[PDB]
Amino acid sequence: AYTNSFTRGVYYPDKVFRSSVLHSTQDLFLPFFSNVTWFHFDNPVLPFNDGVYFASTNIIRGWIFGTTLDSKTQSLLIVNNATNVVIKVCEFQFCNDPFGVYSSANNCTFEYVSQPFLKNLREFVFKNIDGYFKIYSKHTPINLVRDLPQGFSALEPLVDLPIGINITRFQTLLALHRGAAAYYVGYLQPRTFLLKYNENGTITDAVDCALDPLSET
Amino acid sequence: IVLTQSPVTLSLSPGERATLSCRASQSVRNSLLAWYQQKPGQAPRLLIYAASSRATGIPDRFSGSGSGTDFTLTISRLEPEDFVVYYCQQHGSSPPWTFGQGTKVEF
Amino acid sequence: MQLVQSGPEVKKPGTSVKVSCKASGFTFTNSAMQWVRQARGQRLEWVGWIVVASGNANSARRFHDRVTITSDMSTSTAYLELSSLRSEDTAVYYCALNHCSNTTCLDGFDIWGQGTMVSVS
Amino acid sequence: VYAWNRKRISNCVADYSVLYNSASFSTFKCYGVSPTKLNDLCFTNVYADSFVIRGDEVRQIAPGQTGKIADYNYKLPDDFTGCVIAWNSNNLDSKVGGNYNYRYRLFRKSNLKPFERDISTEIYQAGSKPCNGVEGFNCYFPLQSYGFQPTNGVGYQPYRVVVLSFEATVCGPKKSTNLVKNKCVNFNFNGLT
Repeated sequence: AYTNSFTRGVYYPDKVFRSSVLHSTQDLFLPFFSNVTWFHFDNPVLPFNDGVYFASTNIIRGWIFGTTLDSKTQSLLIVNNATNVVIKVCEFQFCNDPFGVYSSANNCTFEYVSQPFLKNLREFVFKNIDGYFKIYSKHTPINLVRDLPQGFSALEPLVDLPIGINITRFQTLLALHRGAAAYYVGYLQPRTFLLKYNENGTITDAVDCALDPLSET
Repeated sequence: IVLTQSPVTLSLSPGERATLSCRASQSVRNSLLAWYQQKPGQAPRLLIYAASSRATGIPDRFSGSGSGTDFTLTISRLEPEDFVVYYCQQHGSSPPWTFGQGTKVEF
Repeated sequence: MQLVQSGPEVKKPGTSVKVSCKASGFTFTNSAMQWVRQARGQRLEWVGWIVVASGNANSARRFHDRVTITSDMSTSTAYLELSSLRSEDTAVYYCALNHCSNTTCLDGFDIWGQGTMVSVS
Repeated sequence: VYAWNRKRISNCVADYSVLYNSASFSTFKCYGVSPTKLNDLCFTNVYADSFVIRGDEVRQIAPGQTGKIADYNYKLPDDFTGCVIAWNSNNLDSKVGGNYNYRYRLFRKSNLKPFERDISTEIYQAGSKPCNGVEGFNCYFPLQSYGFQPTNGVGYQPYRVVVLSFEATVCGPKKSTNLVKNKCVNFNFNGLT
């Protein structure tokens, strides 16, 4: 399946403050009006190539990143158990279909523990540049489950990790009991954006400089 | 573990073939029954190590053969300076790396 | 490749002996010296052995409680002291060493000493 | 020292002033970086390898060093980035009547590669004939326990040795003053001047 990605996937790119300012940035963004993949319960294999815009409608609990799994490479693993998110770079053996999934912890190089935040929609952006892995997020209430809503929201940065690992593949993990869930995946691209910082300092709107000639103007 | 050696004197002619044997009373572990000689009153010296191998620096004419309990020291060419007391070893067991009675290679 | 041993000690049946045995030409690796006591006119005997690197001595059963066979890697020596020095202890004491060819060691006590006429007078 | 404890230290601020200014660590010198200069430099992964050795072979814990502990127990590489803290521990580790809990690897076939942890206590074979894991001639158990006594000299006393190794979430700290308002200051916030 495929769905419109109306204006979503935009995030605060550089951790600074601007007020009532139109600012142009050149950064890995989700292009406007792209087709995003809609997955409705199963969990397939997805390439990472440049970065991920992930969205969802407490079924999913975390993510697995890596290249050559079954323990031959240190794999990023992020699990949110019981008001606690845990991140490890242990060279896990991959299950045939994980969901007990975090078993066989070996050769752990990095470990990290933090607290999570709870008709809602969960937007996340995972990117990996310069050996750093960045997670951006926002929880947005909604009233539709057919497609992504055509409003505007910008994702605050949430987590930085200094890993420096080769990634090209990622997995989502969702807790299995035996009510299906659905999620949306898009990829980021190095495109030029113009961002509109409000009087508070919030990004109110943006345009994509390579979308159509009006936006380029 | 005690080691009994065989004939207590080899009273026979020089320059011929003689056989020396160490009949162990209990089975020697890992075949460690090194063979020494000791001319009377002076320092002994090693001829066979690990119950069959010729020692470094020692010339030919000696031979250790067999393993376990049956055992042979094979001397080929009795020169007059080979008319010496010859000794077993059992440094394989644990304690009492028991020697032999020796013999007397005699003219 | 030579074990220089100490000279003779003329002693008394109430005293104790102290026989040393220095290793010349080389230093002590994990070499496993043994000690052989020869009463004159009798067979060779077995006193005890030291793993020289470890110092784990182990003496024979008739010598179980009254000889301590110590070694020192700093001076490249290995000692022996026998207690109570009875009249049936007049002998020649031989320090026999197993040659270690670095990569390994040998299985035979090839380099010996020269003797120590421990006299009980 | 054969089973030397390694703990990885990361995701924190490493305050080294309480280490250098403790005035209790007898042997302390640093390789590749000055000890008073490493406080304001940031690494990625820090390993604190710790063990107990006799006071003579503290010199054996050094890059480019040959000996017994430096070959069979704990070898530092030549490109060692980090440093070693050793202090006397006679008052804790050397108990009355002898302390034999601490052992060191004495017999081994080959010298250790750097940062290798060898746990196997197989009966070492020094000669030609293998002897199937039983004790005897040319069959040595490779762990000889230290004899630690309060009667022992300074060179024979046990020294708790902690070895730090360095390779970006591992670092020092700073500040200086209060914040200064309504006056011309040439400030420095996080590095921005």
